[PDB]
Amino acid sequence: GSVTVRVPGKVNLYLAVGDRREDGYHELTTVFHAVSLVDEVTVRNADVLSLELVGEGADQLPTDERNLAWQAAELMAEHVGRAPDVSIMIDKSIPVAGGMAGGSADAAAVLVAMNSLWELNVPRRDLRMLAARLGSDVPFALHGGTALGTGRGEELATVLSRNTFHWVLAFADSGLLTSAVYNELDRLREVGDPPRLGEPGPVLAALAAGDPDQLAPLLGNEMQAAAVSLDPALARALRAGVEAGALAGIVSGSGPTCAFLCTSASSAIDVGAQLSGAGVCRTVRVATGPVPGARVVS
Ligand SMILES: Nc1ncnc2c1ncn2[C@@H]1O[C@H](COP(=O)(O)OP(=O)(O)O)[C@@H](O)[C@H]1O
Repeated sequence: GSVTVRVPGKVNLYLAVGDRREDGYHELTTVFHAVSLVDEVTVRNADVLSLELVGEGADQLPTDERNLAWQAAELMAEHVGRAPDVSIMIDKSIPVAGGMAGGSADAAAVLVAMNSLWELNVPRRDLRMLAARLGSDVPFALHGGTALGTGRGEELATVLSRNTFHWVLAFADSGLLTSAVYNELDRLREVGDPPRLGEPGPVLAALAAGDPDQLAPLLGNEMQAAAVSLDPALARALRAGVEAGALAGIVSGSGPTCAFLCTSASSAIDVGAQLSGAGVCRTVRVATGPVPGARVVS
């Protein structure tokens, strides 16, 4: 028998980055938002641990220990004292090297799929502890929906929305090195005052009300000035999406991926068509959010 689990990629609707300290850590507060670009991960009992990926960028990815999904299987098996005697087949649609944390998504899917394949139901709290050891975006991939996160090792606070939101997401081909982005954020903070965000209250309120008009100008990312300084083309890409009809655009996380909020599914399609036509991006996709975290779909 087989289990398959669907797990979404994410965007950051809000990201505050604390001042650097030692050894060079920045505390983060973030509103993670899972969207309907998803991987499907299928796990079977097998003689030995194995991993295969298929889908658009599947060719780029390690299929051994370097793959987070491979570590997830190891950790999950070890937690219940078992050998990771499973084979894992990942059907990938979350854009690879996209900033949407697809590898973290797959890791969380493997935890859930093994839980179910082995008929164990280790408790959610144990799966979240394993997520935390795996890496900083695995917990949100298990959690999904929308959640406010407040540092690592801290829980995620669930945030419910009255309505679905409609997104156009735009991808460069090269990303940006997250270390480059932090260094430049530190620099911009030594030499000036780049955008500083208020606290996430207003963002959460707009989110709870299901109201894209209220949410749009509250979207924000303290990493965005650094990313646009390293990658001046992002600024034009952001203007272009809004010119095409989006309510707002921001860079998601460390960038360079750009998230544009639209009023509706129709409008997102129009915006996407125009941005795709304007060649400011390598790839343009539409998506909705929030969607659920890792869950069995077989
Ligand atoms: N501590 C870490 N250092 C570097 N990469 C990490 C770490 N933890 C998780 N990851 C990343 O999670 C990624 C998921 O990949 P993918 O979503 O395709 O692109 P993105 O990582 O830009 O969101 C893996 O490629 C891996 O690089």
